[PDB]
Amino acid sequence: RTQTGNNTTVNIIISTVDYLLRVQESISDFYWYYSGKDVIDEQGQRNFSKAIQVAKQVFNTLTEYIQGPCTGNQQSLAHSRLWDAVVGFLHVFAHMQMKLSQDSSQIELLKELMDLQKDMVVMLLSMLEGNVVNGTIGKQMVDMLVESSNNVEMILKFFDMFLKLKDLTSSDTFKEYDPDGKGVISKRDFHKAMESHKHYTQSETEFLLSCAETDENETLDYEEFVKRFHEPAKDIGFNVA
Amino acid sequence: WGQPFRLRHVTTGKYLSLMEDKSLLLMDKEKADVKSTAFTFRSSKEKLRKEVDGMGTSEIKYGDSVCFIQHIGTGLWLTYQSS
Amino acid sequence: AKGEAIRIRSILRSLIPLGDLVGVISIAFQ
Amino acid sequence: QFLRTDDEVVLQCTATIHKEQQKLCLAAEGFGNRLCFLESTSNSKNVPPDLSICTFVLEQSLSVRALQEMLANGHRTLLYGHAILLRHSYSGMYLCCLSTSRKLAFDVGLQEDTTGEACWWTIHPASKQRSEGEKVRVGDDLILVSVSSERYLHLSYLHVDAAFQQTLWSVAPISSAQGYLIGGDVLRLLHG
Repeated sequence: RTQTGNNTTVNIIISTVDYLLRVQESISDFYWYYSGKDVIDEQGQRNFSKAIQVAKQVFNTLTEYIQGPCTGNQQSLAHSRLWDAVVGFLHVFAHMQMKLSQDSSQIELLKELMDLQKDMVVMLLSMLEGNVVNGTIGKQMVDMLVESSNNVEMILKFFDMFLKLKDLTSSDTFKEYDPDGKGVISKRDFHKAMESHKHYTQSETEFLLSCAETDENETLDYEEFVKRFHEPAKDIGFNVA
Repeated sequence: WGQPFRLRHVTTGKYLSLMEDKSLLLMDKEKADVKSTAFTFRSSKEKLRKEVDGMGTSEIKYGDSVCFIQHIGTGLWLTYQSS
Repeated sequence: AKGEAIRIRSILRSLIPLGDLVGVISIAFQ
Repeated sequence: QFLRTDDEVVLQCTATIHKEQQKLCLAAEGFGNRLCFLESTSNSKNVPPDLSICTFVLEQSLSVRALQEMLANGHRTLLYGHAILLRHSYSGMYLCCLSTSRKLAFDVGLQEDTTGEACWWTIHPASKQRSEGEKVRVGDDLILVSVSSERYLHLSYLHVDAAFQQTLWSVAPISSAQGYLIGGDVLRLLHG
């Protein structure tokens, strides 16, 4: 950061913040190009995960710069333009997890983006540790939650619609209503299941039914739909909580 | 309080220029200068800011204040003459 | 209509505004 | 400090003809007069400028791809590389780029409908130092480029028009509580 024994200093950490800001903006511009066509090619996925790993890596560096609580690192990075980059990532995150989580082929890139989500909140949380009560950094992070409340409401609801899924699945009020219980629950059976569990607005029942499998007649697995899916929404949502 | 003010009448488009050599008159844009027309407002008839940024601090209300015009160039106060 | 193709084509309308036809008739008989 | 959305600013130049600091700003009337015009501010103590018909209000800043998103058919801070609106703060008309001339320099007018690329303007940095992506501080010199006509906000000789030649433009703030005396206002002067 401060580079004393040499002649002229070069605060390298603001530079790596600026590189992250560049990659943020270009991911955001890649979003708008696929903001409407919604069925992403092999080339788009192959390029996009290739960018995802780089963003993962720069956030691991931003952890392990600040992970030791050397407070001057926290202070110097606190007044840089990190918060806007984080806001832009969240604005990617909400709509991206929404439109990605609607196909069978988009499982892999969604895995990768949830992974990046996890290391990103690892970085932000690991930054916020030298608080007192009403610390300055805590006030900053309150303020960036204020300025972009909207999309974070989408990501919390996205966690809800696959956490409460495993809750209402795990009870035998409809998981016992099929006689078999071998991943065979019809689409009308699952519809009269999930509406009569009564935790779901019917728009979001349509969201889940549009999401789920459409598995070849009307059925859908238990193990390979939700227990397939319930692990990452647990893992990242832990850190969010 | 104390910052200067110019006055333009709206339905004409003239400036209330104090030509106390004759009288408090109403002149045009090209003729009006600073000292010819600039006024301030104070709480009273007393005589005892300017460099801020942002929209400033609201000093004066609309309904609940009694302001008094004190001219910069001559120190004069507006008065009446006694349907 | 592909958007910016219209606006480049409008820029092309903006220059040499069909006075080209003077060059069309003037060349053809020299 | 920076130029947040939904406040009130101007556009301004200096005209230099034989040692003139003729500081002209931008004004437009609307109201049976669509073409924009000038207002000098060098002659301030000379002439109090008619400043009510000069100001403007930002409605909306987005990115260029976000402008495409709108063209499929929250006080954020603008950055170099955003597309903006400019309504006339008095008349309510939006500032646009007309498809007429007075060469091929297009005229600058006011209009009503926010549809179409006429109402929209990108921002470009007038700095080798300050560049794309970062903020716009108070008083930064900047260039404005239309979306449709793709012309600079040119100051001609003295016309104001959309042309292929660049022209610097500075931005100064004008304004940004209830029941309280706030300048630039028209009011009654009671007696009793």
